[PDB]
Amino acid sequence: ITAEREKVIDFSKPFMTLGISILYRVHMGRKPGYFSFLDPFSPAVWLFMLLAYLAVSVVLFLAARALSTRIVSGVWWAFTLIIISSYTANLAAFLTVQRMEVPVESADDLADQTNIEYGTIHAGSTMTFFQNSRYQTYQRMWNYMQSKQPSVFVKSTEEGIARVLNSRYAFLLESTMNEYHRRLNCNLTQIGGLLDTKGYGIGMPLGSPFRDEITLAILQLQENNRLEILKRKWWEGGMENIGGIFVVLIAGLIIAVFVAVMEFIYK
Amino acid sequence: ALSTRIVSGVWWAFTLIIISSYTANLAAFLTVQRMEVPVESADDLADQTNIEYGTIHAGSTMTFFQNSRYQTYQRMWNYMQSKQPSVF
Amino acid sequence: KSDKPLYGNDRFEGYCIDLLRELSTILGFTYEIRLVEDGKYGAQDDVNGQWNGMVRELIDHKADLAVAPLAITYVREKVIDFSKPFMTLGISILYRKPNGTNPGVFSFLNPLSPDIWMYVLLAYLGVSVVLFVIARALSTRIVGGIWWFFTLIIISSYTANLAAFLTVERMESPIDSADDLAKQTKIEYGAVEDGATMTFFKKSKISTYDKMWAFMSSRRQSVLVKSNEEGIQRVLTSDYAFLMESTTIEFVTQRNCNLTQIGGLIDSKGYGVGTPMGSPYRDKITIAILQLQEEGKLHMM
Amino acid sequence: KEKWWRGNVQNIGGIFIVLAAGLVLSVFVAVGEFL
Repeated sequence: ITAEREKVIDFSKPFMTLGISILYRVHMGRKPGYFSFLDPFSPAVWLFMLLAYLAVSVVLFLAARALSTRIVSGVWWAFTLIIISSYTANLAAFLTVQRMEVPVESADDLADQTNIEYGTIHAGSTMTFFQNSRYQTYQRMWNYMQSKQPSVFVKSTEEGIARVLNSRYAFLLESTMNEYHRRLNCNLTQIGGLLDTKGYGIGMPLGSPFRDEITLAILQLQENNRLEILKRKWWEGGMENIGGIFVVLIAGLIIAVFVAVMEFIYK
Repeated sequence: ALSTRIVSGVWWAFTLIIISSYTANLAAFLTVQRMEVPVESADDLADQTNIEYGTIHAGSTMTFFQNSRYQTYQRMWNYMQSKQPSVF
Repeated sequence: KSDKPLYGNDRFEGYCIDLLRELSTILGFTYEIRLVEDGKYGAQDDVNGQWNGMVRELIDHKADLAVAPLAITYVREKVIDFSKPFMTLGISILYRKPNGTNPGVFSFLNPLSPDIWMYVLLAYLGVSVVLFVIARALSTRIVGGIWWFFTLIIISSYTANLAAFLTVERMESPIDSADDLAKQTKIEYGAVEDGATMTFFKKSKISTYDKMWAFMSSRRQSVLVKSNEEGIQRVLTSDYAFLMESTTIEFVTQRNCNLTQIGGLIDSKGYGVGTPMGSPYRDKITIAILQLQEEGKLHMM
Repeated sequence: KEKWWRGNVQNIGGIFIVLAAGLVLSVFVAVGEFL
């Protein structure tokens, strides 16, 4: 029951209370492990570091021929201090960032997005009350809806659910529909608040003899809680990321048992 | 001695957690130290809390912030009327 | 409220004043304001049979239009004609935000998922067992190497993660659902007694609200609160979450940032402009108000 | 103007070199002691 609709036939008070809200895909966590042990440094650096441990072994086995050895032990201590300090820095980077980002957003934040894609059911009431906007956030959202020309005005509502659940293309649907296709498939997420308002509801004819009595009974079912009961009835319904290291541990244990075989044989 | 070995073990655990947490906490103070944007933009200056937006009171600056329609500038005029104990 | 003396059309400001100004602008009316006689928003004075207050005055046809926070209830519209709603209010839950130090003897070993620390202790035992099995050298050197790497990667990771907790302060702690503040009992699901929310939690029949009625009526002298400001007090000091009206919840939850909303509107109701029963200006103001909400000016206001 | 205009490994490499230099100096001083 909206403005130009109000003029012809007379609508009652509102049945439910609508809203224009964003249905987005839930963020699918992050990239998981395991073997996120060496994740913070570049792979070639870990390779050349293992080569450097071999180099230190070569330096000591050539020192098998003591202060001259003491100074190369000093350089080695300097080197592992810097490399494990830099390791803790980069892993601090990846965890502070991957906890730093606000995955959910506000409405103007959804306007400021890059990987998200706004849009409504193509050329309709959602496109209307985002079309004739005056709020500059919503205005710029209409600008981007007309601007990112590829597929922003997606056509169908089920296809709206398709563009939401498939790719990072958020739909901007009416809040009742966001309720139905949100609590019908729990992968979605209700981004934002309620960007507008409107009240859907029973509308009787042009000034007719039944706006009064019907709206009276509609409020009577609205405050004796039966409408909410009907609403709920027919509508409603780190860790192993570092795991790898334990695998390296077992692996080295097994390599050491092979070293044990070697030693017992030598005996 | 094993009785000494256990107490050396837990001393080691205690100093390792202390050093590790302290490096984390100094990392925290330094990362939020560099994390703050000290300079700002226009609507960022509107969103401030410790900064106080003002103008030479009842003038041309107050005029072209008075009759604004851009909602950032409009909210700035709202805050210029709002926190009146100091502004203008 | 300002310094200089004034009256009448200058005497009031805020939300409903701006609503009346825009409504009489697009309507072309003369906004002769008047404050209420009895002061109360008013109700059907059920003992004396009449309505009281603003409902009495519009029932007496004294003023033309009632433009205020009045709420179009199913008893109330049986004596007036109210429009479609200005805003859409509801009962909602106000609780303290996550306060801060939620410490404990777990906060040392906090930033690792506790299964990893359990398996870490397991691996310490196991590597020591393998060292005991080494007593049948390069075996000793290599087990020292691998075990050193293992605690290095643990302690470096734990440092990084504790850094991420001391710069990401995403608390998100307390119970946030109507059923959540229902089912637990360490929170105190309190309310403002003898009013709106007392009724719509009392008279209803939804299940979550039924248990809410139970936890209300159990501690009726203890957990029920007198004034709306008293509810602001009980949510400031103790863990007495209040169940108050949505507009007041917003207008406090942008005032003193320690209090905060939790969950959406439990129920709904419609506040907004109404008039004497049979007033021909009613549907006119209705078309106006729907145009204003379509204008964005209502949301702007 | 706003509308129609405003659109939409080697790092630590260094310290690796320090370890190389140290090992060079080491070979040198060790041959020195041998002589």
